[PDB]
Amino acid sequence: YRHSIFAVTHVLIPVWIIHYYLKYHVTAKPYTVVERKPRIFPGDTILETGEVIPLMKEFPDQHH
Amino acid sequence: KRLFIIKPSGFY
Amino acid sequence: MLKIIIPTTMLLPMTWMSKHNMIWINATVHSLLISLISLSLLNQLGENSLNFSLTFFSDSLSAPLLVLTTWLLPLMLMASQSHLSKETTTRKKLYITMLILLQLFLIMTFTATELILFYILFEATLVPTLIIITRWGNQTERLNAGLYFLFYTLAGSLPLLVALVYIQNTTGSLNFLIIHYWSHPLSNSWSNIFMWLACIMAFMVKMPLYGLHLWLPKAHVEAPIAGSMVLAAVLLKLGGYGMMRITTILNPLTNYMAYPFLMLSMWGMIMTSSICLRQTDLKSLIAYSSVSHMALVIVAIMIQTPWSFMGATALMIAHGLTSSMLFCLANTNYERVHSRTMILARGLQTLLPLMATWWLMASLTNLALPPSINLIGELFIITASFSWSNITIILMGMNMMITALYSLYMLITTQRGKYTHHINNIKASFTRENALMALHILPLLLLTLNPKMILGPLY
Amino acid sequence: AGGGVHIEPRYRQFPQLTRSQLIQAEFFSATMWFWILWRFWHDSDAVLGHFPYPDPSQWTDEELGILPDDE
Amino acid sequence: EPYPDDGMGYGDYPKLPDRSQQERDPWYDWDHPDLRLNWGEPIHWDLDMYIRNRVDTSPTPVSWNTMCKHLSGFVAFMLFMFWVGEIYPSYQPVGPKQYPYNDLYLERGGDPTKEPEPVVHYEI
Amino acid sequence: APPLTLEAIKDRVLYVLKLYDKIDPEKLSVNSHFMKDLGLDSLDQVEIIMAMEDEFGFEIPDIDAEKLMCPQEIVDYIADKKDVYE
Amino acid sequence: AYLTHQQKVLRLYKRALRHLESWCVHRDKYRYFACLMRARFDEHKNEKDMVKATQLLRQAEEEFWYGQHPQPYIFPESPGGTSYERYECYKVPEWCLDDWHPSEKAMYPDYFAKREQWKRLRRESWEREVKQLQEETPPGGPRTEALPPARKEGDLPPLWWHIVTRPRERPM
Amino acid sequence: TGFYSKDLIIEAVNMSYTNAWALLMTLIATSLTAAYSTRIIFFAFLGKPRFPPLVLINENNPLLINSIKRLLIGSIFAGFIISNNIPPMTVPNTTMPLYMKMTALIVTIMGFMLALELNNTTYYLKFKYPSQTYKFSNMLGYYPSIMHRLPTYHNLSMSQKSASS
Amino acid sequence: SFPKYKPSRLATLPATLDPAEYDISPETRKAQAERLAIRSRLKREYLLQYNDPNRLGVIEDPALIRWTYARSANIYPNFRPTPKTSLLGALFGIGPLFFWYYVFKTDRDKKEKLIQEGKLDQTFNISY
Amino acid sequence: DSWDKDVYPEPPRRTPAPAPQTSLPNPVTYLTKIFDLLVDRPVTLAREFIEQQHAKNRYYYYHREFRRVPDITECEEKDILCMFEAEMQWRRDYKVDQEIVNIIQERLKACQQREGESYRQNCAKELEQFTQVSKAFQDRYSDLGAHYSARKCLAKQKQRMLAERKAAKEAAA
Amino acid sequence: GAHLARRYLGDASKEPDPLRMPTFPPDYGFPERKEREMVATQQEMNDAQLMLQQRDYCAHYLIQLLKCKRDSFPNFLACKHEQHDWDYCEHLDYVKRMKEFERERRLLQRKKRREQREAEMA
Repeated sequence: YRHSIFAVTHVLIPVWIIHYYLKYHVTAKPYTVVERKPRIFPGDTILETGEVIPLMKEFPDQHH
Repeated sequence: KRLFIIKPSGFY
Repeated sequence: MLKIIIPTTMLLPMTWMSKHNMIWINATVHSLLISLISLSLLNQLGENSLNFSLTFFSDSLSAPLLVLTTWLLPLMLMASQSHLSKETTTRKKLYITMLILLQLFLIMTFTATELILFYILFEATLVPTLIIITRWGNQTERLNAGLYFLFYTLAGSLPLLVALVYIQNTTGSLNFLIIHYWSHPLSNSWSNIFMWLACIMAFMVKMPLYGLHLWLPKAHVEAPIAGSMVLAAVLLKLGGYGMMRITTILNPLTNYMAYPFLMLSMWGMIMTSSICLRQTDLKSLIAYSSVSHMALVIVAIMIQTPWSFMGATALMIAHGLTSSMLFCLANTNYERVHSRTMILARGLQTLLPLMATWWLMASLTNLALPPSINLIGELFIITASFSWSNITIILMGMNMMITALYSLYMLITTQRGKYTHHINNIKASFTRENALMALHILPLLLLTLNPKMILGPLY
Repeated sequence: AGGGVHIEPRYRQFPQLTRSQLIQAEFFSATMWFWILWRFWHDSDAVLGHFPYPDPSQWTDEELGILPDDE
Repeated sequence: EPYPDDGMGYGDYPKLPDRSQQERDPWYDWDHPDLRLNWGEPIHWDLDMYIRNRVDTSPTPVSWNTMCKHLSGFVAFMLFMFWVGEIYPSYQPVGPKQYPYNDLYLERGGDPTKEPEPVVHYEI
Repeated sequence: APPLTLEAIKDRVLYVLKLYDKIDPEKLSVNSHFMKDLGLDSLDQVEIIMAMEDEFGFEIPDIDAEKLMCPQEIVDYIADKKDVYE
Repeated sequence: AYLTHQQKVLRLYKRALRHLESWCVHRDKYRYFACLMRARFDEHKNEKDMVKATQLLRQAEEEFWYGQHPQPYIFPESPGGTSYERYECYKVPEWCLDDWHPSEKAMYPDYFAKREQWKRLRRESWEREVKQLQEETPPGGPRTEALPPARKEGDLPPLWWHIVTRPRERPM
Repeated sequence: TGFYSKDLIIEAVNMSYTNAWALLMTLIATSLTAAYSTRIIFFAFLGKPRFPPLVLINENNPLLINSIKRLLIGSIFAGFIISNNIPPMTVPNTTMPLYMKMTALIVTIMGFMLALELNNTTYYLKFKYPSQTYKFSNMLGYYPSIMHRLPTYHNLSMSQKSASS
Repeated sequence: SFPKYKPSRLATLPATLDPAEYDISPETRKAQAERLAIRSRLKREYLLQYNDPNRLGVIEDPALIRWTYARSANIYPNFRPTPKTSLLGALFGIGPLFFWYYVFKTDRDKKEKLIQEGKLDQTFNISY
Repeated sequence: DSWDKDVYPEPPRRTPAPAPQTSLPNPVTYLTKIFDLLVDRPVTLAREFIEQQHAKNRYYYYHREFRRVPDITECEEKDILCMFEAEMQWRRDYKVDQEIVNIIQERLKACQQREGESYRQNCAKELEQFTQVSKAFQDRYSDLGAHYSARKCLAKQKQRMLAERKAAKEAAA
Repeated sequence: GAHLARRYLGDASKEPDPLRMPTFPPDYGFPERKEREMVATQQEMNDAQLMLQQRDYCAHYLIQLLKCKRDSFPNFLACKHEQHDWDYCEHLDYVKRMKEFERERRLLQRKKRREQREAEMA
């Protein structure tokens, strides 16, 4: 009971308020939350468009 | 054993 | 401005017609009500000023000062009613009348549209202030303090009167708006050099400029607590406000005429901060710290940048609140031990815990700890000075170091260590004293949420 | 004394010990030593290096582009 | 013994030994134990500078001049050796590190219109 | 931390003394004068004071230590300093 | 007023032994070198004239200053220790109990009854101890900071209040 | 935990175009950290009890044991977990001489052994007055003795005599 | 002997190293006794007021008032313009002012010369 | 959204689709499912309720339209009314210029964070635009002082134009 | 190392200058000198968001390692072949730099030799 009350009142309510604030007020203005774009590697398929990143050219084949 | 602790008035 | 001025005037008949024991209650209630009304002046415009009538106007520079004055009056009343409890009814009413007269004069001073009207209202503030200091001060030194304050101010002000009437005869107007819109460049000649000096020296001695400051320790120390409150909080700011108003007719003469004053204040902030490290009188230490912050304001006004003016405005507001708080905190200990010597009553945190907390807050604000508006003003002025010349960072950094040292030194010596053995009359803090500190400190911190309200018209 | 007298103080003598403290200290010292041994077994390269350091003096002037002194 | 009459405003105030409060006896029963002061006794002109929160004049194991010499010599020797190690730096027997695409001309912010002077590395 | 009683102080004070070779344990008493009864000198008394300081973990100032001529004065001093009343 | 020769020799003995202990650390080594130091002090134990005894003391003090430990061991609660004056922030004076609100005091009726008993004791005994101080202090005032015991039945030692009622070493 | 940063730091400083004196000083300080760890262990834990006879040693408290335990597990495994979970934010030093690869281990072992030799000497029945290097190290290079007395005295003395009077 | 300890202003001579502690004359003994008597008289005077049950307030200390008066109000009544005071006043009051004026004026003249020839870049200086 | 995409550009967002090369479950996906259950859905519901209240109490505010007035170049010397209106227009224009510079600096900061390690090359356009707009703003409003005005700004422009014309004439030779 | 002693307490004109080398043309005594090949394109390095100093001649192994690290989460133990491939490529690059340093030194010594022999006869 102590831990559930603490969890809701100290984690769930604050995260509710913060998520509401960011989702509907902060991000209602440009450039407020700007996220560094994910690294993209050869082979990768882009979710949005659906394109497949080409694979790198054949490695010059250094052998250990 | 408990002793009386002298402190200033905290009432005000 | 009449919806502010007339209620303040009505404080006098109400004070004189109220019962002997309703004096403080009535004055406090209705001065707080007037301060509530003065807040509506903070609704300012981006470009124009609030030009009510031909004789009064308000802009972002004078509105925070007006709010500070109207707020200071009730706090004055709470601070005074302790040491004036044994006084007669008529004499209490006279003290309240002096405070009301001072507030009314300050209110009209900060809104006067004409330079000569500003001069008369700014000179009128001398009379109730001098009366307070010399009649209700505690020591024989209050008389000499009154003479110093009076004659320093007047030796500054009379040449300003001559310069103002000369300007009116040559330009045709002393109206602030006309003066701004019809601004003429000031040529380089002995005539113009002395016109500049006449226009500047009164505000210089009022702030005060280092070297012209010897009246301030006397006056702020010898005065009763309400007198010290107003002298530190609003009366010093008359020099800065007037300097900001009148520098619009002094260009480009200010480019080189400010060098002696810039040097004086930049070094004298160091000098007076160092003096604080060795002051044995608590009230004198608090009085001496005002000189350094006002030296920063002097530099900011003399370099004439938007950032410097913003910083100077914010610093004036923050210093008013903080210096009045510090004077009240010293006065609470003075009313217990009947002495201003700082090492008399030591280790007070183990006797007055919440008062020690108030002391820590006041010291922190005097430290200019971020994000307080003290720090905002100081930092803006420091950045503008750095642009003016990079070498200014040496002196201003030294000053903030020394300021930290003496602020925390005062805190440590008064609050920390071991209590004095033979001082057995440190009664618990009254609700009135705690409320005084709270009403000093709470609006100071709330201003951090809306800093543009005290950043002046150049924001 | 008061409440909580699980370890009674001793005069001029070695203190009273509990099994839990000895067992935990032994277990965690053993854990640190096992971790060092296991990691050394699996990652000798982090201590000894992975690849041989070459010897510059053994490189032929033709593999290095140093022509004889008459070119 | 008063201070000398040299126009500095000391008056008749006694010139006491310039000894910090930290040098006072801590086992004595002072009226002010923290300040190590007794009621009614003459206060040194420099009391607020010689309090235990502040300048200490206490005798030291090593004499003052010897400490100054050792500290100053240490600092000067360190500074000189740092300058020497600057003019005699440590490094590895390697040629410069090589990057492609003209030492990353574009990636480093080079003007995409002006053609860089080719920087070519070779299979040694 | 355990408190300190008068009997504990007396016991430890006598304990330290009984481990001093210059004192006779069967002649040692809480009222035995270190100089007169036990025949010591004040250097032995200095050493006795340092032994007490090490035993109880605190310092006895030399102005006060030089007056503790008897074990009982030692326990009285420790009791006064440690605020033990028993 | 001053320290006698014996007193100074004893102070130096104690200080030198403590710094020797700070240097030696281990108990056997300290015991060995402490007996050697005591032999040094016993060498001139019976010296005829005090001029060369004082010269020996001067030489010993110069040697001590040269060879002292830069940081000797300090007992934690002794001056200069790590726990020195750590408990001053809790030592509230006993006069603060009078300024308590009547609702704070009512939680401690027995204690404040005992306190009233002590206060009545102090108020009653004060006059006959100022008297004793007058009757015992020779003309010209006191010459030593010593104070007398109570000499007759029923009286209390003069100026006893702040010694007897001083804050405890671990008050709060 | 300290091996996954500090060892790489020594490797990088040995391999860089650096001030030679700074390299030598950081290597010597790497010996001295082993030396002072040896001092702590040798005097606090090894040897014989030197504390007052009333033994109050009691480390059996769940709060103490558990907090120290959590940071102990951190001190054992945290380097390996964080090293392998962050991406490569640098280029590695894959090829260095063997005497340079073991430099940090060699200097810390040297510090350990020399401190152990010096600490064990304190058991000998010999007593010698301290050298001047010991005095410089123990009194912290006399930096607080000089710089907390000279500049503060001059500042405060000026602040009274010239600034105020 | 051993290497001498040299006293300084900030690291003074310890009492045990002071030769005067070892050559004590009978008049020195009488001086010490008189000092003890003065100290005991002051201590007795303080302790009488301190232990008084019917004293409330602060025991006023004449030494403290003398100290605070000498440091504030006695200075100008006893100041004289002498070569030392006048030289020191000129050096410490006027010296730093003209020193800093020279420094700042030189810096700002160099800056203005750079600005006039456009040799000072202010590419992103739009806040002043 | 309310802001216009052209004034506040952002490149087309390109995320790689998930490419698991392991069998161990991804803790992030489950910590996000729990987030969507305990966090996102309730606040999302609380927002539909609130925007449902705001939908049935709809009311408006408008952008304030200022027409243009003659500027300070058209004011006869000492014609106080025309100077007042021109000066108010100039101060409004100055505030709008400050906000233009603010928009461009916003773009620059956003690009620097967004491009990650490749910002030096990938944000050349925003650095160029900031350079241009900051140069123009500097020319308009720098060194005027705390007591700036349209008159001082115009005098600075005339000084700049006299210098420019003289430089052009001497370069022509 | 021994190169530091050879340069400082010896003849530094016989030892390479780490700031200025190579000072001999790369085709001197190196016929059919082959330019190093890049695998990873500039765009691939850009969208992999490689740190600029990481964008060296072995950066394709770095990109492979980064991709596999992302695709092995939370198995931070897997993707260990990729790290070794990148490390070995970096090691080969470092041997190339050592080779360049040694070629610089053996050409500087030979320069001194050639000028010295020429000055021997006249």
